[PDB]
Amino acid sequence: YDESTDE
Amino acid sequence: LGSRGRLWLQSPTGGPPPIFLPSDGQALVLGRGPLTQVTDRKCSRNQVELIADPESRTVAVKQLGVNPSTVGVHELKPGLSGSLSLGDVLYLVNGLYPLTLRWEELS
Repeated sequence: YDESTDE
Repeated sequence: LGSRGRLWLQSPTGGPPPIFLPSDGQALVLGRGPLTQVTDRKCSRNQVELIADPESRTVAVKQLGVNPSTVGVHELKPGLSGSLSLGDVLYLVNGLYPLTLRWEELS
């Protein structure tokens, strides 16, 4: 839930 | 069919519990998190902003995420908006993770 969004 | 009631989003079978929308006009942001239980990195943590209108039984959906949400048959882009009527589906990202708009009466 806390990861950076992909592209 | 029912003047007063609440608008909510239904997730697929065996999915997150009902996501009820503020009936007072306040915005509700949806995205990657415990409310939708989506862990897909392509989905933004702030994917869409929703504003409910209980009187018309519709929901305005503005895309905030980088990757495309789909509101009904209309694929959005960042800054653009679509509308949900009852039964319409919101695909959170890339044609995945559908949420269907439903109506709960009070009586």
